[PDB]
Amino acid sequence: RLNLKVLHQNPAVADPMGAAFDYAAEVATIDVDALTRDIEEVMTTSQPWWPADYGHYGPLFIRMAWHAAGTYRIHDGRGGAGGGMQLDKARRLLWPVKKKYGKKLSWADLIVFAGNCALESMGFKTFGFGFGRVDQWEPNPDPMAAAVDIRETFRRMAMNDVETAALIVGGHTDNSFLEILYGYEWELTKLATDLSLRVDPIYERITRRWLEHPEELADEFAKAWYKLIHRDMGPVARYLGPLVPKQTLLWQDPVPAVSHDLVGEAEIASLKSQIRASGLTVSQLVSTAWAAASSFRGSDKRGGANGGRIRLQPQVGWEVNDPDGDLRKVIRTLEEIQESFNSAAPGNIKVSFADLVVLGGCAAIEKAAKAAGHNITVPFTPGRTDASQEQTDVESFAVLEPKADGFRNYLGKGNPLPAEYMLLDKANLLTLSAPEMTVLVGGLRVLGANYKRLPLGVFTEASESLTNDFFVNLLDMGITWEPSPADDGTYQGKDGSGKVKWTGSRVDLVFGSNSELRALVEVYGADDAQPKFVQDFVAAWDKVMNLDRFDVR
Amino acid sequence: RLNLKVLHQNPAVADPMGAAFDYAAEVATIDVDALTRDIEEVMTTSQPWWPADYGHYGPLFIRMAWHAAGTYRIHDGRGGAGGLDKARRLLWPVKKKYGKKLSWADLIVFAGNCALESMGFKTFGFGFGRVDQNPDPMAAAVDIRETFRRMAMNDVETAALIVGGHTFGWDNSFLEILYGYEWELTKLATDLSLRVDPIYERITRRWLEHPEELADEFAKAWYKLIHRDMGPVARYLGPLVPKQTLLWQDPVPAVSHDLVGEAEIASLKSQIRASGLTVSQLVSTAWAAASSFRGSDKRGGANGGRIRLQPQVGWEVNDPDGDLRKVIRTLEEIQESFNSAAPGNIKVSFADLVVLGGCAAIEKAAKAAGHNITVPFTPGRTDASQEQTDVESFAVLEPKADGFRNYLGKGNPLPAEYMLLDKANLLTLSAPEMTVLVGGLRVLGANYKRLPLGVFTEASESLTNDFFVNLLDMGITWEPSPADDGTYQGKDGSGKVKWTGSRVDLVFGSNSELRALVEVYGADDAQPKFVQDFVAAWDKVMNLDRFDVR
Repeated sequence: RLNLKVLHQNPAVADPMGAAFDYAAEVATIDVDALTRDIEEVMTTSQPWWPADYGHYGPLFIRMAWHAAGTYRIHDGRGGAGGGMQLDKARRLLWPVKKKYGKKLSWADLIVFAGNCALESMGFKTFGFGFGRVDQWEPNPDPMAAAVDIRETFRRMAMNDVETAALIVGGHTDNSFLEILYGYEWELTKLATDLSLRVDPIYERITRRWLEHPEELADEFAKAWYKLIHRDMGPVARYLGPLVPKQTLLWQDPVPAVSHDLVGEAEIASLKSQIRASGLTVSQLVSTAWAAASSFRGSDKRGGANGGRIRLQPQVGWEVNDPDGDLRKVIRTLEEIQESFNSAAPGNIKVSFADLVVLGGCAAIEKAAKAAGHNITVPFTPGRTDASQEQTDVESFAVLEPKADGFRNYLGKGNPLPAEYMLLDKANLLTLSAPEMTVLVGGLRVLGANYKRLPLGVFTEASESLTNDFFVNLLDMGITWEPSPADDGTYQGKDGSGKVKWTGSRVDLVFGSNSELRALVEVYGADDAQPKFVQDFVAAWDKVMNLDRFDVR
Repeated sequence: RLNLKVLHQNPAVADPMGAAFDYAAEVATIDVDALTRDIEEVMTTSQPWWPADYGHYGPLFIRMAWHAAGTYRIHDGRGGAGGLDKARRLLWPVKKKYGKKLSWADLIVFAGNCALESMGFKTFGFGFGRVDQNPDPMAAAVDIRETFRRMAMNDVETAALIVGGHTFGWDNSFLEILYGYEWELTKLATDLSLRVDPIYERITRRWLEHPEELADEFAKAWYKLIHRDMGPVARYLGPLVPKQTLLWQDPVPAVSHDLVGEAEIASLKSQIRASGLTVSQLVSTAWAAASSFRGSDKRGGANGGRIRLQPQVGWEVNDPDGDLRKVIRTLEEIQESFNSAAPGNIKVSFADLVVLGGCAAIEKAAKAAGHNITVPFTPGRTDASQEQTDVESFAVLEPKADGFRNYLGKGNPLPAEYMLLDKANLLTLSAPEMTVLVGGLRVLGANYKRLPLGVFTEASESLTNDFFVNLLDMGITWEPSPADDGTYQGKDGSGKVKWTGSRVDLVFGSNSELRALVEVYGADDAQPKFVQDFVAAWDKVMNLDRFDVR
């Protein structure tokens, strides 16, 4: 069955720090001016065990950082240098450095910085560095064939055309063997892979030019290495330490900084009133807010709602974010509201489109809950900005596309896992525990967010009202579930009379037929457990909205 | 290698109830005078989806509360009721009205008990509080007695359980027909075991003559079966719990005196530390008393103070030969000196003095290290006499292998580190607490027979992280491989043996998942962190069996 132990991976009980280890006020107090000297003193020595290769250990740590940062696979984001644990007899050699710092320098930061310092101290000038990789708590030779193989194995790493050549040349070496590769004939016997640069015509547009402009090789290799070790770290607000560069690069998905005073509380109330007074259905605002804030990968920290890219080309064309029913009308209405509030702004208070998307989501939930008999307030922390189309990298936002969304009953053709391990994977990416997954599924089914507004999972008698009616009616035993005669995957449920009453997908009934999920649904769908469900859903929704805010603080 | 995910089982993140919800304050506020009516209304019906019985679902919920309570393995404690999916769809109309105030284990077991009580019977009592996550004349007799001794049942409760279970599914129709006409199978025949085995028959004939005694014996046997792994009598919630206590609960006398606090604690700590007792004696005694606890059936703990009693003093791990008699005599003398000469109606019990000696020894050791701390101590324990503890029942709590005391006895089903992992799982200790407790106990001096296996400290009797600093040191090479077999040794670059280790010590310096939790306490600036976390872990271990304070 489902492995629901993946949702609570790396809990706070196995963390030897507990609750007072914000890894941003410690490493910001690091002494980089002296840590580099300690690294140099450790690396430029021999040891009885593991004897030195001509002294310097620079090659060792450079190849180690490379083989630890080359695991990042774009198709799901996991890998990189900041995750897992990728020889580990080095942790018995870098220990004389970690001993002097301890909790102010995680193992990932120390290993990657050892590699970077080795590069810096072997006749080079690297780009920059940024600490903040938290430590996981489990720490035939054919030219064309080789060329296509390296192109594919770096395309999975998101290295395109010039970073591939720069990385290969630098790793094998700012020219020291480029002049070797053009000096004479080359033969073979029982390495010629580097000849792929000399053979492949796409490489020749840059590689042969690099013989005349060696400084270009150095610059592009510095940029390629900086990309290589920082690809699995996130947007540039987790980049801690006094080493980060002063410029931002287009592969980071940059967002403009705030140039306007953030909205207070009276302005929040006025905007919340102005949104739900424009004639927007709750199923529109909630769907748009979830769409903007459920394209987030908690492994590569890339995506999220910040930047407000749901109106941009990469994220509006997706079939999940159906741009035919309502994702142009909603965006036009919110843009008009933003312009109206910006023009007659009370002072220097301005609202950015990402703020309005998340605010529309929160106001829609508040209105639905107020219509459900309760009186709740959804927390909203402003500060998001809007990223222009020139800063979105249309070709990069093509893997964040959800091939299958579990909270919206979207199931695209061609899926690896049938219909509910993809929901588990999505809930793992958003870093959602099992109770939060269950409460979010229930709230989104009841509110109305299903793709194409299908009635697959809407168990509520009267929609647009945040109640636990997806949980009460799921456990009801007056209805029996059998696969539909039209075998599309639906599980139409019939009552005791013999007429069809509800209709479900594999997600709803895997909540209703598992063991742990059944226990959670029984907790959330009892009698006199509506207020608990409302509070838990508001907390889960706020966490989802603010997922990509703390690391872009 | 090791599976460190077993230590953090059932975290607080997967609990939908939050960290502010306690079962005791909720379930005591339900009225069992109406839950019984709801259960009876649900269990007397015919749901179309589930083919009902004649007219009553009872005979299916006794057999459901039995097979969910006859899986209690005494050898480790796991199983029982506190640890079909078609009944979960039938008892829902009852759990719906209650929800948070009635866990599934309590509801299913209480449905079984109510069905038994409503089938012409008068049961003993109930306590809520179970949270949720072939010719064989003698062969059958020996098989049933073995499979019921695996659940710790006597020779009278076995017959009572068999007769009752075969009756409810007094009437005594299972005994009158047992001897009616040449009753013998010539193809049930397992029931002949009572009719052939002399030990069973001796009481079975009396029951056939004294039917009224069978009702009492079966009531007590059923009460034992239901509440076998629920814990001491202080965990029984609800208004149904009986007013008497039984010898299988490991009862302790109630407090009949005031409780020492905040000045008598200081006086007793000074008197303990001024009696000429080594830190390696007080810490070892306190750990021995408070590390015989099974966090699966909640049986054991320091409460009751049985370290001086026969079941727990004879164990080889406690080592009664060298130092467990001098310590106990000294603490008993201190108790007798502080009881009679006490200022008023204030008194101290021997279990309190054992735990207080442990805390005072740790305080003295830490003060010798260079810090100045106070180990919190919550009194309340009492002393259980010898007549209130069973020699035969406690023979299974004996640790055949202790990892924190570096004790490894013959007959090891698993290597020396999986036993440590299982022991730390029983005490409900997370991985950081396991590592810190191992380091602190090695440094303080608690090893069985005072062996220098794992003592990496240059000068003992000082609570420091020197077990962590010297373990990660790479100036020492371990002559045998750290993961093959035997006891290792540490040799420096000069070829001279410096440290001596064991398979339990050299896992916190060779396991990539556990060597990460020794680089947090083994650092340069992480001495006070280690001291504070060791005090927290020691307090958690001491207060494991304090169910009357929570």
